[PDB]
Amino acid sequence: LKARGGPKTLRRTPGVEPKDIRVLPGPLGSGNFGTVFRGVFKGDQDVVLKNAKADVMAAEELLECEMDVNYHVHANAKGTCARFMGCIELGAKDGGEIYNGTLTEGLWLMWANEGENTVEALMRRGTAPLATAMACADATELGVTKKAMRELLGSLARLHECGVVHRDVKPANLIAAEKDGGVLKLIDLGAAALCLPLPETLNYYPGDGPADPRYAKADELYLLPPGSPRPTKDNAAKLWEAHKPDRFDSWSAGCVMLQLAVVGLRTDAGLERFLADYKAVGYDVNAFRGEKSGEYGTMDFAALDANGGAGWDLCQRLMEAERDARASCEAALSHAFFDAAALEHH
Amino acid sequence: LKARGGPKTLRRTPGVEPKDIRVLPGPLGSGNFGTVFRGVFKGDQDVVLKNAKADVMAAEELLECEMDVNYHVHANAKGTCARFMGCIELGAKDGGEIYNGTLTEGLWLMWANEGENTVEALMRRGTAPLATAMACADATELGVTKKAMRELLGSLARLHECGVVHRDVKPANLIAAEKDGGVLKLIDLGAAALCLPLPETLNYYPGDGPADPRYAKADELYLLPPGSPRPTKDNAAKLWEAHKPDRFDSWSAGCVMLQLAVVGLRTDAGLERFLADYKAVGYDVNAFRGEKSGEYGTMDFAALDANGGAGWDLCQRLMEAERDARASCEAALSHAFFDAAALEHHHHHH
Ligand SMILES: Nc1ncnc2c1ncn2[C@@H]1O[C@H](COP(=O)(O)OP(=O)(O)NP(=O)(O)O)[C@@H](O)[C@H]1O
Ligand SMILES: Nc1ncnc2c1ncn2[C@@H]1O[C@H](COP(=O)(O)OP(=O)(O)NP(=O)(O)O)[C@@H](O)[C@H]1O
Ligand SMILES: [Mg+2]
Ligand SMILES: [Mg+2]
Ligand SMILES: [Mg+2]
Repeated sequence: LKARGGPKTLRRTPGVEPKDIRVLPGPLGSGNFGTVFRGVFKGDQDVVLKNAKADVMAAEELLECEMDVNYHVHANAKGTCARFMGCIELGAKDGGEIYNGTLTEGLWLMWANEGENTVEALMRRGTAPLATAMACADATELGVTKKAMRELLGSLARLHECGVVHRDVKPANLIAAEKDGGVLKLIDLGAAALCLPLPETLNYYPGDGPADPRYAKADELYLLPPGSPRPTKDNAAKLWEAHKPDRFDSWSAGCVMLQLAVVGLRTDAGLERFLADYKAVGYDVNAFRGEKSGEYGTMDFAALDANGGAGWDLCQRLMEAERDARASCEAALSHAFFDAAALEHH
Repeated sequence: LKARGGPKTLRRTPGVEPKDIRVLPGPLGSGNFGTVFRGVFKGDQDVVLKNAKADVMAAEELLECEMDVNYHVHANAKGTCARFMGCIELGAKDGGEIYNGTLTEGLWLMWANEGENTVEALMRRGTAPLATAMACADATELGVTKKAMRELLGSLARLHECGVVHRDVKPANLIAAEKDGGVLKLIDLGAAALCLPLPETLNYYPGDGPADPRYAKADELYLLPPGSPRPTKDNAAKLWEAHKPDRFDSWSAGCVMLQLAVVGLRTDAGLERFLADYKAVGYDVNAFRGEKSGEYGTMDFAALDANGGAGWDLCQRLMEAERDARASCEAALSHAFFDAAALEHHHHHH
């Protein structure tokens, strides 16, 4: 007597069939657990596709969580991130080959291709191509920083409002979306947490988690401190207020601001140098300006100095050593840095 | 008063200067914590170059450990792995651009390019191309399995002998080295542990470390089990005997053998299907043959069946459910699977 076989259950999005998708060879990148490819959907829609790495422990489960968070964001924070177009799951015999333009076995996620750039790529080419991609009329460090940060903080505020902490905020995960007026959109919710029970928290736990060492505060690589109780539907709100996991994104946003504002900080080594000095002076911006900035003769901090040092003050708020002192992204959005020019004389 | 500052310090290998290295754009591969590129050294030496991923926590520390282990292996187990040519560290102003063909800021490792094809790539094209690249005269599944497993198990035995567990054994990390008669060499010591105090253990810790879930036993994703005194210079030798972390490599080598031996098992899907059934029948090879083999009518187990089922038995030894029952790579080497047949080659022998 043999065990019977049975159907395979596959996840699918209404309107999206495997036949509809052509994948383009050559990954745009590989992250911790997955690989991203360019694709064409229904003949003329430019999309991007992500699958799980076969060689990485738990990769499918990590992608499943990214999928869940993407659905949450699609429902609650439209426009903050790349437009989510759903999923497609394929079986063994029904899978093809990447180098032949067909989706291979396993779960795939799909988004609109929001643009061929990232802010990291653009800023490293220069403030000018960055401002052009952003449709930013004030093509200066100050101009791009004001526009970019208003957009990033606005989006982070909306994410946090619906319980999502992105946890991988950085220029490489921002695209200037030319089809939507150049507005910045976040990508990559692969490390994101849902910190409210809707119906349950996702990817949210005590202790250290995935982080980009350049953009996460070195002694604060957690959303919940290692001693914290595990989150439950009953304690989530208390934990949100107590441990302020959203302040993880605040620090990262401060790092983004530093790089947009100061050309010399756009390289990894540049920002790394600044942060080491910043830590050395006790996470005190005024201390850095007084004791350290003289050492940065090759750089220009004009965007941060402008208007009573408003840029520096906003960085200080986003980058306080203590979470309890660090500004929320929502609060930061109301900072003087973002004030409209008075008496413009049009 | 003003702080004086001072010079930068960069790590370098005698005889290897960044001006002599041209990097070719286009990552050969993206691993967990690093990126590999082809390069040309001194205008005519084909090399491979690896740096850390900027976006991965402690990728820096992992590349340093990979460096340390490569030095250990170069000193103690020459020929087992891709030839290690040392490191090159570049600073900020002297750092270049991959698109301009120059090494970027940070630490780089360099190895000889041992060949353009991995065993994974070859075996998937066919036993024929694989046998050719291996200089394997017996161009059958049995032939290539015998030659390849002899080489692999030999190298693993040597690595274990100097305290190194590779921890990422699979066809993708084997290259048939054209410039050394086609012999297999391991690549990628990025997950490797040095498990003895020589003078200090490296990348050796209790609990689940990194692992390719295809080539690691699903419930044995560790070298040392969460339950065991952290590795120290004093207990190292004891843990080795108690927890047998090298048996991690034994299981992986059994997986390689299965794939070399059975064409149908060369796809992820194929090997996955087998290991699931194998697991289902209690990690019992004979049970598999008895209860399941009939369901594999599309596959041909001849290489494992040959000579009283020697191949199947070696697979059983390498792939015992319990580490205490699982063969070491050294023990696996003397198995009957590797015996010359009676009067083998008699027709041309002098
Ligand atoms: N919606 C999108 N539109 C355009 N490009 C995208 C989109 N999503 C991702 N990309 C690009 O694909 C690559 C990786 O995307 P991401 O979602 O960050 O996954 P990843 O695993 O982190 N890959 P990588 O950035 O190379 O480490 C980057 O080049 C992104 O710019
Ligand atoms: N010494 C070598 N000679 C030739 N090819 C090599 C060598 N080392 C690595 N490669 C190739 O580079 C790619 C990755 O190398 P590896 O050392 O495994 O680092 P990795 O970060 O794990 N990249 P990958 O294994 O592809 O995910 C593989 O395609 C190998 O074929
Ligand atoms: Mg990313
Ligand atoms: Mg770096
Ligand atoms: Mg590898």
